[PDB]
Amino acid sequence: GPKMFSNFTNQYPLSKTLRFELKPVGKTLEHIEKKGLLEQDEKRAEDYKKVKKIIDEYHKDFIEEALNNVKLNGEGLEEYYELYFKKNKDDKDKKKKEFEKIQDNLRKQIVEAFKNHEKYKNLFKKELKETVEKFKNFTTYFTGFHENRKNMYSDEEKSTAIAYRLIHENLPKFLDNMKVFEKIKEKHPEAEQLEKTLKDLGEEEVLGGNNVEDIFSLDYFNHTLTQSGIDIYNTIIGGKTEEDGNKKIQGLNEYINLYRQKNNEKNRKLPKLKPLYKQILSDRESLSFIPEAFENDEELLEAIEEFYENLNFSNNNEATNVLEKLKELLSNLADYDLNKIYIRNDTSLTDISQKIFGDWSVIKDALNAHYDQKWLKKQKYFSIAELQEALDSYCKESDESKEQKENSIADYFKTLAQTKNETDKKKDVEKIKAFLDSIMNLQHFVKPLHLVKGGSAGAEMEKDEAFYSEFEALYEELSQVIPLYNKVRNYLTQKPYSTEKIKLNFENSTLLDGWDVNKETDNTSVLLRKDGLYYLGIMNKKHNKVFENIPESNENDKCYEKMDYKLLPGANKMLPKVFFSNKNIDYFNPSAEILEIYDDCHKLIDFFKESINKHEDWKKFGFKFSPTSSYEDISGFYREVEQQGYKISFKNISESYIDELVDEGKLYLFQIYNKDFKPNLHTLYWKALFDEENLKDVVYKLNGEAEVFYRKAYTVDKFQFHVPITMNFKAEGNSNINDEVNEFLKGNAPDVNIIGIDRGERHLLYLTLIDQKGKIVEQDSLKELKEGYLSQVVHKIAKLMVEHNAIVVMEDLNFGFKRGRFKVEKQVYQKFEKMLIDKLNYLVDKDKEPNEPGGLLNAYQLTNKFESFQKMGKQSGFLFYVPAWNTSKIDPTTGFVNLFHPRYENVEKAKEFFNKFDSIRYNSEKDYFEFAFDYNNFTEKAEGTKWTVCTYGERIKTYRNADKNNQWDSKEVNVTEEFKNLFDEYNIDYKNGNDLKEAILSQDDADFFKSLLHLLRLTLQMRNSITGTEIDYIISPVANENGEFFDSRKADESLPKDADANGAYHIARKGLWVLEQIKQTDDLKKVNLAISNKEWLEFVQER
Ligand SMILES: [Mg+2]
Ligand SMILES: [Mg+2]
Repeated sequence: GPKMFSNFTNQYPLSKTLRFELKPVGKTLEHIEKKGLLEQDEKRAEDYKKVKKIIDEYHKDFIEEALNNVKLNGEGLEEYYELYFKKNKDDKDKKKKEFEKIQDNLRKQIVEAFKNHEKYKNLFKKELKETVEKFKNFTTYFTGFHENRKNMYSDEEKSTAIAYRLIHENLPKFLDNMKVFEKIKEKHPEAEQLEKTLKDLGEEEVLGGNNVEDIFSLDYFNHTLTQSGIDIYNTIIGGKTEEDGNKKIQGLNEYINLYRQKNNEKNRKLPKLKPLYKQILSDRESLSFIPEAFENDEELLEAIEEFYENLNFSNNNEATNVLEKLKELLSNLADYDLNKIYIRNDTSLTDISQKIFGDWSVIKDALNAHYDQKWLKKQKYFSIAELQEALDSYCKESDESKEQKENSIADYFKTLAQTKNETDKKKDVEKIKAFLDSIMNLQHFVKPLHLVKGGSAGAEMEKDEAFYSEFEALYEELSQVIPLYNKVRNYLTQKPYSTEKIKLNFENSTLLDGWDVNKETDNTSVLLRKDGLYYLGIMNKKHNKVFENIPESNENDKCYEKMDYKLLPGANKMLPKVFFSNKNIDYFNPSAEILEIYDDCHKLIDFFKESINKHEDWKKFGFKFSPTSSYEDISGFYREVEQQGYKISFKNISESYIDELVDEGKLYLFQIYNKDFKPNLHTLYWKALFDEENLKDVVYKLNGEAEVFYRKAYTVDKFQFHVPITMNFKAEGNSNINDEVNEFLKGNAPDVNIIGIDRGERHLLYLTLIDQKGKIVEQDSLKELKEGYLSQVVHKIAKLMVEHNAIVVMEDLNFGFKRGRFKVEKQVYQKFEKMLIDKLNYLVDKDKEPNEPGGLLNAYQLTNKFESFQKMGKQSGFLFYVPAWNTSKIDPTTGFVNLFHPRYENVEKAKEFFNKFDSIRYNSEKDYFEFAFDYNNFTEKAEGTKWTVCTYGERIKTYRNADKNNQWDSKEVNVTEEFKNLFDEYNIDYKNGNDLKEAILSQDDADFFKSLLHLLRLTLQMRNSITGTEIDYIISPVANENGEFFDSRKADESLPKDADANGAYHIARKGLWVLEQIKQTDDLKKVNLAISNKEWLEFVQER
């Protein structure tokens, strides 16, 4: 259709992965249910699991034997306990680092007795009792498992290290138990429940060789190191089942839980005791007991109760209640200095913005408009004082002239700490989830004040002591939810089934099989079609030769159609392997000193061409080479050998034979079918793989590999099929079409339209297809919600392209700033951009003729591949990029923009600001005030931009942010009448038409200039919207050279009819500058396409 788009048909090969649903046919369901998947691999995996279990048992017994000999005196824990419970590490970092060094020394002492002990294990013998004497072998990756076990033996300060669990994680629990016991030692003065019932019962195996207090001695840590020590500790701390089986002796926790006879306030809030953790503890095997998924609800309840006790505690040894301590500390932020407390620059600044002001973008514009202008020198951490200074002057978009912010950040923190709900204090899943979500909310709220790692991109200047020293130690006690919550997300949400992957490989019909490359047979599968429904034909590895020497039996029987795949892969790597690198080279007789190594290239190509005719199967491809002695470097010729090698032929096979095969069980047959098997593109591509109009000149190629996905739980329900195909297989390597798109854009620009896409404030994305003369032609747009929308707007963009002969001008996120409340998140726009280029990479229309320039066999390729390049222009074919900007505030008729930036400040600045205006006159004939000025005195503009702002009126003003005292209410305000009222109130005359600058420059009242600046900022406010409704129009204060004022409500269809279409019409208008630059350039290989706010403002303003 279009003249330019016709030439962009075969630009570069593309790769896709088709997705289909398979339903088993006949006995296949029963066979896959009973026999399962490939049985040899299942048996190999079972034997591997058995030998791994044997190895794990041997490792566990060796570990226990080695740990049974370690002594405390040699380790040195006796002097380590005092340093551990001295708790002085918090006060000084030197003590903490000394403690860490001592811990490292102790862990080294622990691990140095592991490797060499007990013959260094005999796992090497097990690598070579029936399952270990002989097995499947198959050189499995047992080296990785051995390395993992060695790292588990190591001391790399990881969860796999034994010493990490025994000193870093068990020992704190031991010390906490000691500190509890030294206070509750008198819990059993009668000693009848202490020794008469426990010391003789729980130690029957050792014949009572120890006592209850023996475990409560610091010098007997070595006893609890072994698994038996942990077992006896758990039995003595939480009861034992006993040999009787029904007595169920109560543990220490139950013993202290009977303290309800002391109902006074000093008996409750009892901290639950901490049983010691045990490795290799599970129903079958735990492998050091990583608690990533737990075992049952019992351990989950134990962990939840443990954290609940650790958080609230009992207000002993100072206020240990983290919930109220953190609230008080945050409420104390105002007193602390704000010059050194830091705030994260991440998305948290949005959440702070939404609470203080109600506008999620107030803070983000304030930093990027007043603090700094370059790339802002983006740093990771801000400061409280800098944020307060920036928010103390942010142009006051629409609010009271003076805002009672005071210490806004500190007020926000202290109000959200305790005044947010006043309900911070609190087996069922509902209660646990509510508690975890409340802690999630608290942690997210307190996260901005936290310092991430150390020295993050500099900053990290000397912080205050009295606040940050407390906060860093306080946050870690509360940050423990983030991993623990994961366990809840990992245990309570688990699927009973598992997703398994099978790799398929369609059987090539060439003589390549077995001759040169037979590295991996995988699961060779065939492809069958009967009446238009294609099938998948997986065959068992035991019966690969079923489809060989099949004579079709007799005729007159119904026949399946079977594909005969013929592919020649990797011509450059495979062709010289057969000819003069292996396979009886002396038969072909190349001579010519084997062409040296691998006009010499042309001679080698001629030798290849003449030797191909010698081969029998390779001749059946019908090779049609280019004329001899016309090639580039030999590799290019290989392309032809690879390009003409692929061929698909369909033969007939007896249906009765196939049915007998599927009944026996040698053939897993799955019917390939989508739900509508609405013509999908994937169905269109699949039916074009075996199309007669496609196989004469291949455009779609079946790669050869495929994956089938199922939902094994011994029953299988869901089946999936992933087929990677190659589109535009016989396509020239003309990638990066930018060098050719610009040629046409220079050639025939006067017929090119432009499509502009903007992130609106009301609508997500807004389009505006403008002509070459600035006239709008058509304005549109209004995992399941966002993806469904982005898959519909992309279809409209890709339809307006070919239909209206237009180009697309998008926005570049990482090269600018958007000063507004754009409704599209960064992660949603960055995926719409990906889904737009992917749609324009291979754009095909079903209704078009297959050979038409936009049909199936000739598909538009309008953009290059999705590259991660971050440059100035980044022109992707016909899709241009411009720096992100808030273009909605520009006047389409004359390009006027509000660059005044007036705000209430000291009276001297207000007096000086209004002296720069040329006139403050009052046109009584048309009844509005005319501010005549020039932008040179206000900014660094071109000095030739003399405007005339007229107070036309009918503007919408937003009061404030909260409900009643503050209010989001928006009032339609008559600017002219308000100006007249203000001037009449303060004894100023304007009815005579005289200049009002002298009178304005005389009044010294602070309130008068406040109202004057508020009204002047109202007049220049163009984009004004009623909150919660669809009233959003662009009123223009400046003239139009004919005594007219732009008004989107009264505007015709040539100009934007909405305040959001003005943001998309001024992005499409940026594209016009791109077209003019392309037309007015002479390089076409190094051409600038960077939009700068200076040059484009001159461009629009000459309209
Ligand atoms: Mg925009
Ligand atoms: Mg906009």
